[PDB]
Amino acid sequence: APHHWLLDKLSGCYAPRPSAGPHKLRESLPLIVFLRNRLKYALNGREVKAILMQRHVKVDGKVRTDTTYPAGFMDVITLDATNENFRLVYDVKGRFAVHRITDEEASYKLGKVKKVQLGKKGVPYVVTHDGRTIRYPDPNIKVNDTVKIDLASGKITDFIKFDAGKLVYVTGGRNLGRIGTIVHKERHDGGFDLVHIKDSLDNTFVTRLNNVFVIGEQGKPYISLPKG
Amino acid sequence: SVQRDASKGYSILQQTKLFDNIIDLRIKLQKAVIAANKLPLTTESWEEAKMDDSEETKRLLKENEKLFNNLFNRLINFRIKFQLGDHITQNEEVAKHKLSKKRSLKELYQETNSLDSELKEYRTAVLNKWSTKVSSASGNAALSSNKFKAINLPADVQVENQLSDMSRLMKRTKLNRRNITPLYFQKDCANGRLIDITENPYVFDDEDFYRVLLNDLIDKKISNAHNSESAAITITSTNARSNNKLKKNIDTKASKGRKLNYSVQDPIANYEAPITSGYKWSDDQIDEFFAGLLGQ
Amino acid sequence: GISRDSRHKRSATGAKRAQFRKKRKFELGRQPANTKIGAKRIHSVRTRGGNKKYRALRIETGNFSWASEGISKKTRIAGVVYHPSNNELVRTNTLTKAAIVQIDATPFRQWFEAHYGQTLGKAKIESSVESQFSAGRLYACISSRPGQSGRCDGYILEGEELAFYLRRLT
Amino acid sequence: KKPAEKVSLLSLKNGSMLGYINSLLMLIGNRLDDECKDPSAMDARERSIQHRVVLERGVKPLEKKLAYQLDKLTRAYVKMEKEYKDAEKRTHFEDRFDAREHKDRSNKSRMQAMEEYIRESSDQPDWSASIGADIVNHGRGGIKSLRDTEKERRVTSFEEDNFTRLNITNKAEKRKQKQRERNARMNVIGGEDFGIFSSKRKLEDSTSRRGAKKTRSAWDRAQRRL
Amino acid sequence: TVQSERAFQKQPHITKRWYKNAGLGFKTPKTAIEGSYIDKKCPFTGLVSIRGKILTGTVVSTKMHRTIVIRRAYLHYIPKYNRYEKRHKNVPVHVSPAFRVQVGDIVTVGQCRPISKTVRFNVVKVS
RNA sequence: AUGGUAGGAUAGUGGCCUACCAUGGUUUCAACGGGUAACGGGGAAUAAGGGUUCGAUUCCGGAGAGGGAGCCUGAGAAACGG
Repeated sequence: APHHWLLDKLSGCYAPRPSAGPHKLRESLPLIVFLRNRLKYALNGREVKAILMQRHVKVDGKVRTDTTYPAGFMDVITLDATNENFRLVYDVKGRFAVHRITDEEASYKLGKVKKVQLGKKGVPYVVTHDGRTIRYPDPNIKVNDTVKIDLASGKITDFIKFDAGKLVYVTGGRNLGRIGTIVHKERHDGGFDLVHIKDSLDNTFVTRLNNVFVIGEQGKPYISLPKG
Repeated sequence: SVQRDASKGYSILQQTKLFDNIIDLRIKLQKAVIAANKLPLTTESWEEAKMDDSEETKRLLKENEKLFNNLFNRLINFRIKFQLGDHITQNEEVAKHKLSKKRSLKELYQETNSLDSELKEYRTAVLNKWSTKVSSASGNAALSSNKFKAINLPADVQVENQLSDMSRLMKRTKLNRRNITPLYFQKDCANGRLIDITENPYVFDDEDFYRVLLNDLIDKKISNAHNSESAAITITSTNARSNNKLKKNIDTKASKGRKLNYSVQDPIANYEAPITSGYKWSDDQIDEFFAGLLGQ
Repeated sequence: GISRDSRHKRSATGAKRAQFRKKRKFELGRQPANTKIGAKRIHSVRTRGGNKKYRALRIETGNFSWASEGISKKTRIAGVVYHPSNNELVRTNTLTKAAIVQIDATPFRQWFEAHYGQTLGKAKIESSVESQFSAGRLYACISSRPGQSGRCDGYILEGEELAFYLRRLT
Repeated sequence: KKPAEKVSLLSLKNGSMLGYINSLLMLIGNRLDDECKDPSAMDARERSIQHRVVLERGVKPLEKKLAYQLDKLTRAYVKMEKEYKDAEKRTHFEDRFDAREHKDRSNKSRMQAMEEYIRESSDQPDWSASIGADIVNHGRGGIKSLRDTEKERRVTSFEEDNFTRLNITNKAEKRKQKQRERNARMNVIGGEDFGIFSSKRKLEDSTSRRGAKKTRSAWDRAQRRL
Repeated sequence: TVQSERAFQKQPHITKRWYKNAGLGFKTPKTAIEGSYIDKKCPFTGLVSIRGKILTGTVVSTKMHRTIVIRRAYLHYIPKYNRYEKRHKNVPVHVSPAFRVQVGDIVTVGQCRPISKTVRFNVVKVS
């Protein structure tokens, strides 16, 4: 049980292992520890199961009845308590953070693309980090770009190119999510493409290419990152 | 200080260029060193070797003696010239008299001991000076005085401490990895004039330090092939290791079992163990059948 | 019981056979499934749960192409005459990949008459294959590996493919 | 007019292996000698083993220790030669996430003496317990220790937030009650700890001159009192 | 010439010689794309693909046919000795018949679906 | 043993194996070789709110089901569920 769960050492010997799903297991998160262990919202796994069966909670527009559904970066979680809507976000201090989002920013989800390939019958497609496959994509997007998903369909509402100058959040590596999220990009021996990030406290530090997460622009980014 | 530092840099490279040129003498001498070890060893084995090709061997032995004595005189002459120009020999008048004198084999013998003794006194002065120079410059004198005295010996002292043991290092140079057998070696040991061949005293294969020297060659030749090209990086050096051991003395068919193996296969000794006289005839009438064939 | 495992070998230095594991299910070096000519026989082999390899044990016809117009029909086999990597494989008459095998390509001739309408001197092709439509013993290679495909495929040799291979025939 | 200063170690390095090819010429000399009384040639063998210890162990470890500054003089020889030719013409890293980077910098060196000294100094009321509510068993267990208070409000906040209890299993209770109470019998007396003065953990690492990053220049203290 | 064995070779290419772009900032020499050697194991005009790890180093041995030995080295920092010490580990890589490679000859190498048990990298650019 | 190409086999690169070639590869920056109850190492893991540096947490070095030999089904396996 690592520390990005943000769970106390008490109340549990065997941590709930996440099941198979649309994310890598290391930043995965079952909904049971999301409700009864971080939202402090249920008390036992048996009513966590009762939460899923009575369908008052849903993730990414689908009801998704599973105790151990892995949760990735800034998933949309829909609950029916005063019509509230939730989104995850990453913290600098090595933990998770979920916060209230209203429904207009809950309608979209800005996600990094994994790979692009021409598919069957000559059509192209693109895949994302969360396993969502979008076909007939933008031909001008490249590797390590991002896309908005509709949450009603799987298509595109918005997209920006990877560049040097705009807010590209960091996820994975020795660092995990510093706010400020940009300097520039350059190459390196062995691969490990150098991405530098400058915070609001003005310190520059290098990362890798797979940690690219273009979250928006200076001034207004597309995500509703809260106040510390 | 810029011109004084890097004038020595010209002195380093010209000493390093002259360093590489003497290894070219060391490269081209080995075919004499290899073929000397296959020569007859005793006085009597030289005479039997002189009987087969008596007129041809006598001109070549005189040609070998003329070429060796020519090469021996000039190498002493270059060693005298080097020690005078590098201020090793303090007596210029004695050394300049040796250059103009036609010397025999024993006088070139005795001058070898003279130049080695003068080099020995120069060596203990230089090795004690430079080992003091690096130890003061590195700053380890104030940090490693009380714990590692057995490892921090001076470079002159580290030399002579290995010169306590002539015995083991002379067991090194008899190691005949080359499998070189001299002419009439089998006759001389049988006659008592002189078997694990891996240590052979009359065989002089100094390949062990020479392979280290050829490893010291490829280390210095790589560092000296920086600008265009050095003398010999690997040409006729690794090949000289190869042809004396017959490049590898191995066969690809004997490797795969594609050649027949004349060795005992240790499980398959005696399951199908032999029988009595299994010939139902008496085998001498079949000799008549083999002599006078019923097809021939 | 054959081994495909990597730790059986010697190292780059030549390390002395460290003997870590014995054989497991995962490195199952299968038998060499050499075939022959004759009436068609198929073995289904289940590996990795749901992968069904097709062992061709005996095979009698193949889908061999002719590249100058791009067509392929079904031709009855006759016999192999040369293989590059082996010689007793030819005497065994076992058809592996890239083996040069004879056929009697009668429907190739029948297609030729049905597309051109002219006899073969008894838009054009080079003269060295006119030596053996009269013989009726045309040469073809093998393209696919038959041991796992369960199929025999090849192409007819084309231009310099003869002129290098009858050189290697003689 | 002055000759260039030759390096004495390189002259020894050149001289000693000039002593080789002379000494190995002797080995060819005795193999070509039909009247050679020493077919082993022991004299030059000792001559040949002599000078290699100079080459292997005398010069080469010294030349390796001098290799940067011998290279230093040669590259400045190269630099004028290009400059005067120009005048004449005119690696791995990790990026690996770990655990010991976001734990609190308190638990290793929380020191009760300074936290009591600032308790007296900074005039903060400290939320002391009542008179009779402190004691645990009317007797054998101590009155109260401040560490026992700190654990108690932490576990009861865990009670009051996560809404569940915790049991008294003998795997933890063999240590988490017994040696805790055996320490509380002999360390905290009358509500106050006294065994911590007899302890022997040195208190300078968490302190010295009130912090770390202290002294390299004179400016670090200059902007401290400024 | 190119034909030196018992079988003709030609890559199926999934123009008579299909140019393949490497990516990672690379381009063919004109000798490679208008050559005559076939060499399906060569990283250009072949089924093998260049991707992933890259490294640069100096050729130390080129004695035998179609593979070469590269000395790459670093003045390796031993922490307890406080010393940068040079250490070389000569890895063997494949050489394509597009670059007349001799010893010295700083080059760049990268992984090419590693060929025979020690050949892990492959040349892509000379200098 | 190192590479070349071809073939077989593999889920697959592969000298993994075979065929035929070229003879090579790793090293004084130490290749190969002698010591380790390696119940010792591993941040493996909270801590120990001062028991000097850890009282405690765990990964850990393999083979096997009487013994060699071969086979068998399963996305799992040369099974101690044949």
